[PDB]
Parts: sequence; structure tokens; C-alpha cells
Amino acid sequence: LTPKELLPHDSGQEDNERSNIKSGKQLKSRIRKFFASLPSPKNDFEILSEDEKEEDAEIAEYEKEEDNFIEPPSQDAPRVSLVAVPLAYSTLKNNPQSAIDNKYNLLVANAINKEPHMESRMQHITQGRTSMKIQFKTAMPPTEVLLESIQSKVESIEQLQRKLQHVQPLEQQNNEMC
Amino acid sequence: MLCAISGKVPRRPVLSPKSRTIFEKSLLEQYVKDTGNDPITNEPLSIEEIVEIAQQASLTESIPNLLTSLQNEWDAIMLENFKLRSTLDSLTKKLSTVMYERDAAKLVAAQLLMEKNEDSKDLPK
Amino acid sequence: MLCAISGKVPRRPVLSPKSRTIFEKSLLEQYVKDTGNDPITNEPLSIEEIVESAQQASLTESIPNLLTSLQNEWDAIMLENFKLRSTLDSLTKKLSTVMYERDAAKLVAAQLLMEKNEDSKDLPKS
Amino acid sequence: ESAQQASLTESIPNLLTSLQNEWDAIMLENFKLRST
Amino acid sequence: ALYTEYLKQRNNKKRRTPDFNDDDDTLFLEEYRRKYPRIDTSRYIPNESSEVSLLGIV
Repeated sequence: LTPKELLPHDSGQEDNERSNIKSGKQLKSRIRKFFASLPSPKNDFEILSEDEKEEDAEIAEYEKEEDNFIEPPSQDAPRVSLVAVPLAYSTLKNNPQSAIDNKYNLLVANAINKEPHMESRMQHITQGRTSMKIQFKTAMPPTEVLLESIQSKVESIEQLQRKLQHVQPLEQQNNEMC
Repeated sequence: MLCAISGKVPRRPVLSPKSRTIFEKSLLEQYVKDTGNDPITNEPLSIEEIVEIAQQASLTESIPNLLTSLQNEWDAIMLENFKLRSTLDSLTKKLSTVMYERDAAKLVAAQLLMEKNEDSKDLPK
Repeated sequence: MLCAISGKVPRRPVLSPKSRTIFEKSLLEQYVKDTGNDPITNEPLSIEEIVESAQQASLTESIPNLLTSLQNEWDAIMLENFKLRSTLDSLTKKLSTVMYERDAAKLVAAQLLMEKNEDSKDLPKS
Repeated sequence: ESAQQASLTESIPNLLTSLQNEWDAIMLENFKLRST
Repeated sequence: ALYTEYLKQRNNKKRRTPDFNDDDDTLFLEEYRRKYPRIDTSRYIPNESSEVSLLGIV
């Protein structure tokens, strides 16, 4: 028994296994793909599900870290979450059609709320004022960096365009005299 | 009748062979020059794969009004494009709020089954 | 601007009427005196077939190029809608399955709060 | 059976200012040409 | 008629005119300004990528 550069490969593999369990069992939505902290909205939404809405609001404030972070004693989850997902899947052509009908009702509700809009008007002009601040300053930087280089060669373009209108006027009086 | 990229009535339509879809020659070429793929089924397709496949002229009305008509239609299309983008970002945002509460509820089910397991031990004693 | 045979800047351009391509006169004449052909497509072409009015023209600058410009504006904006429409059929398909598994799990949460409270109601009375 | 036109740095104007000048210059020239 | 009168048909300069805290039709106007700025930045981004080179070859 003589290990050499094996316990260092085993400690790295044990660290690579522990990092795979912590990244996977951290959060389901945060690890996959893509909010402001608001305790006043959790207090106003208490009056909904009325028990699970307060459980999901505290789970959103804990995973994001007027904001206080309290309990990361929530997510050793990875074996209890596998049994909960397999138990919930067992309780769950006809199901595929009822989901497509509800998705068309939600798409018709999303097209109705957008049609009625086109308080909220003051936020869109302020987003435009942020856009008119950002893009037009980026435009004036891209225009003046271009106009230091293009207006020199616009004069190389336009004055040679003026040579064509005199070469054409001398061509017609010469072809007339020919 | 409709190209399934822009929805225009195609004036030089081309059909893809990897997926059954009649596209427009100009729009499908710009997609293939970006990435060598089919926009619907994401299958590997090239420009030589395309097979180049009703024309009714609009007669609008009985010229300065046609200038402001074009001005209105580009004004409407810019808003009919903008409203369909903010709708996409908010339905993805409201899908994200459902994904947190789906994973938070299956953690609340873990403590509720523990209260049922603790109760089943007490009922047996 | 270039000659297709040599690659130089032609000082006497002549265009052939069998395969349209701008050839230099002294180069293409030697090609025709070699064999009576057009060097690109190998079709028959003679010296009189190669050729070097009143409406004055102006340079191609940013009516016709303005109409072809607005084609590029809209054909690009049409692809921008497809990036949106294809992403909408992915998020709404994922929303249909997420709202379904939310509707299927909340019936189990409603029964566990019943069963864990009924078992607390049963045990404390005993 | 390529030409390059460098679009201006200040390229709204293609709808408003460029398009009016194209149909002004078409209108005034042909009328002056009928006068010619 | 336009050349004989010497008068040009007016274009819409309403997009320059728009103002904050206005009605629902002007809310359409300010969102029109946002779509025009995103298009203008995209058009300016192509010119920057091309460089003078494109003005040089013409």
C-alpha cells in the first residue's frame, strides 16, 4: 500500500462530487434561467393561497441573498426532493388537450390586457428618457467619431460628384459641336 | 399563401426539404447565412437544399395621401412589433414566479409529511 | 473595376455579349484571336461581339436605393419577429406544463394539510 | 445578365427628410424639363 | 400640380413633437420613439462595424 498523487486526486474528486450536490440542490429556478426585494408586497399579499404565498415569498427573499436575509437552513434537500418529485408525479391524450385549451385561454388573456393599454404611462416615457439618454449619447459618439472620418471623405465624395456634373455638361456641348 | 418567417404573401417562394415549410428566398437565405439550420425544426439545411417554388395586384384607391398612409403603416408596424416584445418578457417573468412557487411547495410538502410520519408513530403507541 | 482574366485594373474595358463580364480590351482580343470564345463560359464570341446616350446620370447614393433600403429595414424586422414568436412557443409550452404540475400538486398539498391535521386531531383526543 | 452606397451617419430622416427631397427633386426637374 | 404650385406635401414630424404626461394616443407616440431609438442604435452599430472602409470603397 503506497499511494502517491492519488489521495490528492481523491480529495479533488470528493470535492467535485460535493460541488455537484450543492449546485444542483441550491435552487431549481435560480440554477436554470431567469426581482426587487419588497417586504411590503409580502405583507399586502397576505390577504391568494394565504399560506403558500407567504412560503414562496420568504423562499424568494432567501435565495436572492430594505432586505433582510434570515434562513439558509432550507436547501441536504437532494434526497428529500427526489422522493417528493417522484411522489408528486405519480399523483399527476386527455391531459394533453386540457393543457392546450388552457394555454390558448391564457394567450387570449395576454392579448386582451396588452390591447387595452395601447400611472403606467409615466413609467414608459421615463424608460424612453433613459433610452434617449443612453442611445442618443451613444449615437452622438458614433456620429462624431464617424463625422471626423466620413465628412472628410464625404467632401472627397461630393466634390468628385461635382466633377461628374461638369464632365457631363462639357460632354453635351462637345457632342453637339461634333 | 403565407411565408412562415414574416407572414408576407411570398413573391419568390422556396421550400425547405428537411422540413415541410414554404419560405421566402430572401428571408431563408439570411437565416442560413447566420446559422446553417432550418428555423422551424432546427435541422441541418443548406442553401442548395432549397427548391424554388396567385399574384393579385393591390389597387388601393383613386398620391400625397399615399405618403401619409405609408407613414402610418410603418408607425403601426413599429408598435405592433413593440407590443409583442414586452408581452414576451412578461410571460417569461410570470413563468419565473411559477417556477419558484413550484419548488417552494415541494419543500413545504417535506415538512408536512414529517408531521404525518410523527403522527403515525404516536397513533401506534 | 477589375478584369476577370488577369486581375488588374482595366484601362480599356469591353463587355462581352455572351457572358456578361468586364474584360480588358487588349487581353480579351488576344483570347479571341487564340480561339473564338469567351473565357468564362466557353461560349462563342467574336471581336465585333465585344463592345466597349442622352439622359444624364448621378452617382448611386443613399429614390431607387432608398426603396431597396426600406426592404432591408423590414426584412430584418421580419426576422426579429421570428426570434419572438419561436421564443413565445417555448415559454408558453413550459408555462402550460408548469401550471399543470402546479394544479396537480396543489391537490396533494390540500390533502396533506388535511391528513396531518386529522392525524393531530385523532391522536390528541385519544 | 457590386455597388456600395455609404448610408449617412444621421440615418426618422429616411421616412421624413430623405423621402420628401426625392419626390421634390423628381417633381421640380420634370416640370422644368417640360418647360425646357 | 405640386411643381406648378411649388408646394411640397407635409411629412409627419409628430415623433419629434411628443411630450410627457399625455394621453393614450401620445403613449403610442413615446413607445414609437423607443422603437426608433433601438433601430437607430442598431443602424449606427452596423456603420461602426463597417468602419470608413465602406465609405472608402465607394
